[PDB]
Amino acid sequence: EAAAPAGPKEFTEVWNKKAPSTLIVPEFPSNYTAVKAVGEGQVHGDAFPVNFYTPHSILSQAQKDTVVLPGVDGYFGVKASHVPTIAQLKPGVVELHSGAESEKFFVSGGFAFVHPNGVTDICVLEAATLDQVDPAAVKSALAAASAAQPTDEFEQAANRAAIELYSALESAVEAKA
Amino acid sequence: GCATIALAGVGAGLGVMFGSLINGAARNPNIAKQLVGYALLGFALTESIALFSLLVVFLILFA
Amino acid sequence: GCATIALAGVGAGLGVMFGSLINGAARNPNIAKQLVGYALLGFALTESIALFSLLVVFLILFA
Amino acid sequence: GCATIALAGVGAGLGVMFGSLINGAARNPNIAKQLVGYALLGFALTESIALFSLLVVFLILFA
Amino acid sequence: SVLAASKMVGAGCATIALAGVGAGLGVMFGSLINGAARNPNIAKQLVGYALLGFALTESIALFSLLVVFLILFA
Amino acid sequence: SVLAASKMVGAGCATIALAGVGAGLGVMFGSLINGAARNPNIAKQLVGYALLGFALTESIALFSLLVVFLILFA
Amino acid sequence: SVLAASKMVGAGCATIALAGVGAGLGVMFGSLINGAARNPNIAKQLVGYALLGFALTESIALFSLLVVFLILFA
Amino acid sequence: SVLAASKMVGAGCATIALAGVGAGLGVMFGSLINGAARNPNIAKQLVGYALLGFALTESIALFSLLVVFLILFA
Amino acid sequence: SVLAASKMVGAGCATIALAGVGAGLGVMFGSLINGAARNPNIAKQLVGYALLGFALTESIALFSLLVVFLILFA
Amino acid sequence: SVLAASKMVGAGCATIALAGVGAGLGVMFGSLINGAARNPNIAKQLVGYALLGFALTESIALFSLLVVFLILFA
Amino acid sequence: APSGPFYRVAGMSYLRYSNICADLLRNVLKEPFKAKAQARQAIHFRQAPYVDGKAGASKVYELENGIPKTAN
Amino acid sequence: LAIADTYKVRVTFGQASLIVEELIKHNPQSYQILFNKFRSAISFKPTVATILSPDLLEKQLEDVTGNSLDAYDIEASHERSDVLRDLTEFHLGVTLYNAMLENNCS
Repeated sequence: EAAAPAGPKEFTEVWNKKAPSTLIVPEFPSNYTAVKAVGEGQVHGDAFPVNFYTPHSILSQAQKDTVVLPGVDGYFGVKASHVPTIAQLKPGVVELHSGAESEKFFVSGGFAFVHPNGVTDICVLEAATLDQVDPAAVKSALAAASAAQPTDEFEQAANRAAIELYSALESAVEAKA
Repeated sequence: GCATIALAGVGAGLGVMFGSLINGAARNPNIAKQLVGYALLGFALTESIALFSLLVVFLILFA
Repeated sequence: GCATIALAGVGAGLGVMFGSLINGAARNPNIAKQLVGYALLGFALTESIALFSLLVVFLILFA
Repeated sequence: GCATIALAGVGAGLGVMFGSLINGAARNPNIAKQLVGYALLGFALTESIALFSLLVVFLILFA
Repeated sequence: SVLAASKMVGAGCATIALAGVGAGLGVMFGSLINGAARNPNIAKQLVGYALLGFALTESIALFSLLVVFLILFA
Repeated sequence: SVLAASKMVGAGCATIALAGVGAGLGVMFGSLINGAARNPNIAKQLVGYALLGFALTESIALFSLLVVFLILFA
Repeated sequence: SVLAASKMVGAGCATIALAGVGAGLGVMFGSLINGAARNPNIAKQLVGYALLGFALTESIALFSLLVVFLILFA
Repeated sequence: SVLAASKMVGAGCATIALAGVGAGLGVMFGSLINGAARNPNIAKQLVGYALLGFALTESIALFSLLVVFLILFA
Repeated sequence: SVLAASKMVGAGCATIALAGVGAGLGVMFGSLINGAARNPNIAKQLVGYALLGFALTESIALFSLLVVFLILFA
Repeated sequence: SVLAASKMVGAGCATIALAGVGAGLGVMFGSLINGAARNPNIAKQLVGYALLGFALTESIALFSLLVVFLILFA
Repeated sequence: APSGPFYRVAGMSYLRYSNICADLLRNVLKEPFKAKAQARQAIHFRQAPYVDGKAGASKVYELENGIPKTAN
Repeated sequence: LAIADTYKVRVTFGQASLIVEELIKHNPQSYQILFNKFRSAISFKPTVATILSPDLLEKQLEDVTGNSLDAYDIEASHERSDVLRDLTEFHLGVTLYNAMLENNCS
């Protein structure tokens, strides 16, 4: 079941025998990272790296010793030697703990992994903080959203996503710390 | 005294049913108004068996 | 003696309900009052079986 | 002797509730200070059923 | 001699309330294993939570024990 | 004397309390397996937490088997 | 004549702890399948821990069998 | 002749232990299906663990029949 | 006629062991439904394990029926 | 006429195995609802397995209904 | 016939679904940040099927409000 | 398929996800991304990023004497084959957005 032992190690020796000699081998995205899952370490006690990403910015890359992830089965917290997991997140609040401090970011979905070396790397789409979100427009949008139930199952899925996102955003902004 | 031990099963059933309603409201708080509307129907259809046991415990003492 | 055995299922059902209240409260802690508002609804609705099993004992002993 | 059997069911309910607390505190430990407060509420609220079994084992002995 | 015979027959049926208590300790400690398996960095506080549940539900087992001790000799 | 006959009946019926205790130790030692399946690097610590649960859930088996001897040999 | 018949009728119903022991061993050996189905390459260590759980949960069954041989022969 | 008569109801109350072992094998052979539904390619070793968990809790049912056949005609 | 009456009440107390196979079979056939709802493309192997588990846990219901037919007509 | 009353008492005790079959069919027809809420496109096959599971556990319901009439009228 | 989550049985991919969720997070943002949120939301591209290698028409996307929630 | 007029206003993840789902209308077992990795203002060494199909090739390539993806605890709603189906779409969209943004500044 491993008939093609692929990797960045093998591609050069298969590529050099077909491309002309003036061409160097094309690089790989793994050569722009140093932290993997197989490379152990990255704990050294309690503080472990959280890599909280989004497509247009990086809101965190430092080490925080506790991060809770609003997973689709429920809000769950991540510790240093946490279970290696791939977790799908429902739209909720991500909070980053490194001590007494908590930065509260409401994310709009996206997966969040825990790798077996002990780095978590949250992968969300739109990471708006809970300061710049108003409690006015969300009820004005869900009140129109909670009425229209059309015959489009595609719009049924869109309405269901809108309903869960607006309800979780209201419940996450009204109960702030 | 022996006929009314059947209330334990409907008690332990309704405990799991309202536990399921708690975890279902913890899934999504939007559809809770249909979760309760299904849950009280299931509670009534289990109290059917509870009152079926009570019917025979009243039949065995007074008839 | 044989009549009050049915509180075993009532105690186990309430333990399942109030363990589910913990696992639901830890699944969304911002809703940790509405879930208790559902847990007390299920508790007050399952004590009908508890008063059943507490007055059937007094139906046979002193009536 | 046959009256005190309901203690097994309330003990199983206590154990599943105090196990679901460990599950809920392993989900997110920061709200365990509220989960333990809800578990002592559930514990004292099913000890109502436990003592309602523990007084009927006393009421038929000396009364 | 039924006066002290029925104490023994009632005590043998009275001590069976330890069964659901032992089942509760078993499910609580199995959940303790799963809880220390999800995130082991709290597994001192989670085992403290397990003892916190354990003593409060062994309280009901010693309540059954004083019931079965109470009808045996008093 | 049917006092000893009821002692034998009560010492029989006393040992059904190990049913739930066996079910509890079984579900705890089963939860061991998928717990250590979740993270194999905390394997020995989970077996240690299982033994700490075992040596406190066998206390109910101790409580039952000293009560069956208080029935039989007292 | 009621005494050696009472030994029989007591030590009959003394063995139904094996129901809960079998239920615990069944849920343990089913959680063994679920844990070896989660991560299949740990299937030799966890089956050894399941054998440890079996050999420490059979202490309860042989504790019941010690009483059912203690009633019937002592 | 209640001596050979109460052994019948003793064996009848003895074979109650043939319930929980069936419940344990039910949850075990259901967990085998739910584990073989995750990864179908490990199902040979999972059934090999299922039969080993069967024969190690089938011994509970054979012990229940052993005490039953010990009390019926011995 | 305590023999021919104790045989009937022992048969009545002996057929309560079909509860545990009646719940183990139910949860096994429900786990088969859930495992076929996970992935339908192995709905042939899972029923092949389900009828095997039906047979091997029915074996305990036949233990109960055989001890019933032994304490009824022997 | 103690056998004619003992048949009624045992026939009461014979049918408490119907509770386990009721709980098994409840947990089967509940996980059928969970499976039809997992993927609704296969709501016509899982009921097709639910009917054979219903037949194979109503088998054990009628196993108990056999012996309650074998002790009543045979 | 598609068996999975609620968007997949409705035929919706994860990218369009999570982009719908991100768009509706942007739709409830504050107007100092909601105006620049439309800058990172505006979609201007086009595509073209190629039936032979040069032959084919085109399809344009000039949506400035976000990802199409309607059926594709 | 040919996509044009891609850097008109700017590059958005909606646009990149749209091109990704256009590549997902066709059903391969692999993907190859050819773009110029922006290393410096003087050097552009190109990269080939690769995206695998979930049940077709991805868990098959995670297989050494068994599997290495079973260490990850799947925590989604549905099972692993339907969370890898979404993860490969998210991965193709992310690496395509990064591809056409690296190539734009290159």
